[PDB]
Amino acid sequence: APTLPASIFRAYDIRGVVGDTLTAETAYWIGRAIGSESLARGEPCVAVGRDGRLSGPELVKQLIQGLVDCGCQVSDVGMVPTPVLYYAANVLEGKSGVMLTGSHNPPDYNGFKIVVAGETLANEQIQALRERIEKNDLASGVGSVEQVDILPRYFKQIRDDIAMAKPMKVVVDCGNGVAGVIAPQLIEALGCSVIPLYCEVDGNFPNHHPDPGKPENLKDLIAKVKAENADLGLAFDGDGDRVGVVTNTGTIIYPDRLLMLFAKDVVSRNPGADIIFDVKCTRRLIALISGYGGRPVMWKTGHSLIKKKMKETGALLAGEMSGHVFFKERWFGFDDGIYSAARLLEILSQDQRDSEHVFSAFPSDISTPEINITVTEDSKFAIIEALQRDAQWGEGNITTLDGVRVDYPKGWGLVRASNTTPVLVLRFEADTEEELERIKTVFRNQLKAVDSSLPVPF
Ligand SMILES: O=P(O)(O)O[C@H]1O[C@H](CO)[C@@H](O)[C@H](O)[C@@H]1O
Ligand SMILES: [Zn+2]
Repeated sequence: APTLPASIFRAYDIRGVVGDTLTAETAYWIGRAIGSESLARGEPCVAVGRDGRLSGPELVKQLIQGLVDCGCQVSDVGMVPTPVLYYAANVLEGKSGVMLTGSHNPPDYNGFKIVVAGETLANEQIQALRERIEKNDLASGVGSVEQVDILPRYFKQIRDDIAMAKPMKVVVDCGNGVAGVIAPQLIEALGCSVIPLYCEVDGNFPNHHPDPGKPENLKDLIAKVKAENADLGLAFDGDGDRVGVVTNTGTIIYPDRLLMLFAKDVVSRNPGADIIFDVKCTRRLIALISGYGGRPVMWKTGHSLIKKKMKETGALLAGEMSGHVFFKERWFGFDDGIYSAARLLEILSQDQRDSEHVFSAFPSDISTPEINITVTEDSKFAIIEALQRDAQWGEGNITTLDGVRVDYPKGWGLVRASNTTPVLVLRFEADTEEELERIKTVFRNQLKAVDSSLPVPF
């Protein structure tokens, strides 16, 4: 086995650049490592999916071959959204699955999201794959591949459980990612008229990058919603595990406010249910869930970490500020932008009001857009560690489960290390602009007390 770069082995999954840190050979040995780990967990059966990236066909054949070369029975589901691969790993024989995807990143990026024997791998489990390859601790066998056309089953499973009470006209922006293979068609099937934007699968991403977390990537969606007098706008990220939302008047509903609507819905049928959200989400979500009799559970950012927390708590719903939304109620517990869009349309269609009014009813605070500070990969965790050791935050509820978050009577602030880029991520929100600035000042001073040279671009 060859020497693969350590940098592609990340906290949540494997992420690289094709031609640079990710080659065909690397996909092969990663397949070998995953196959070996699946077998060590008693699971010979592994589903494999890929997104609509240009490098998909080349790297996916190597991933599959690495798996068969362990003795694994592979189910090749072809080109699908990430959640359809997770679906396959819940409904086929095996509980293992690998998705070849570069998520929302530029064209040349790819990567692997990995489920082994029901468990989404993270942290030291991803490192353990890297280590198997270095040690040649790898299975050898004569496996097999069967092709499985799973998209029609996924389509029908969703369609048969969603009950829209009336028609809606929805603009759907796929960003030329892989969601175009099912989302527009499925949403129409639910009982909608659909106005497509960038729904042709095209790995060059010639229009805007499929990344609905950035307002600029929703500009075209907002304009089309308004131009066509549509009831809602929906945008999917490149691999379909994230969704973004805009109302009939063009207001962006950030995923933490989306989760309020979903949490009300899930808890209404499931008294006392755990509902998970990441440290990037509005504090208003804590009170809202508690008020409905749910148990709010704040947890680490990162899809794989949220998925693990789901298993540990029995949560019926989870969501991240990035728009990864995980339904366990009526579903399987994995993140799925398409399924989440279907659940949103079901709820909105049962309300006489328009989507703008449905969402504006919930309490709102003044929020910042994400703040990112570039540091280094080898210093970002130590900055956080120093804050956790040394910092003083004044009176507040301090949470260090991921970075440092402090919840004050009238607002909150967060600083944490990104696990996908060499950056500190900050968020602030408050009742008033005055409190927003008081909190920002606390955080600015605590960063400067650790390292007075740190940028404080806020
Ligand atoms: O902040 P981080 O560590 O860079 O992680 C970001 O990307 C993850 C993968 O989509 C998401 O799961 C996270 O929610 C977040 O958007
Ligand atoms: Zn994604």
